[PDB]
Amino acid sequence: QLALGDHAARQLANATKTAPQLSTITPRWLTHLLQWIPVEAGIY
Amino acid sequence: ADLYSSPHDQIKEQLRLTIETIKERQESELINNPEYGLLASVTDDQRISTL
Repeated sequence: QLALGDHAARQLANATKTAPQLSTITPRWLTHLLQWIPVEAGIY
Repeated sequence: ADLYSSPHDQIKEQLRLTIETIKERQESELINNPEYGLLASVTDDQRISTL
């Protein structure tokens, strides 16, 4: 070995961590396309 | 509570009715409580009977 290795050197390094990925996410186009109306007391 | 609260708040209505019941119970206790009630507190010297 001539110099310090990558495996040893990484111990001082901070990894970039992503938020967990969810496979089931879909664009959900219908909710975006529909028009939403507020109801005063849950009755229409 | 979330759905049926306009024009009246359900939680507030329930609380008001329950508090009314509690106050009626307090009035009953002030008279008939076995240890601090008026009827228990009266003394034999202060008790009389109808003719």
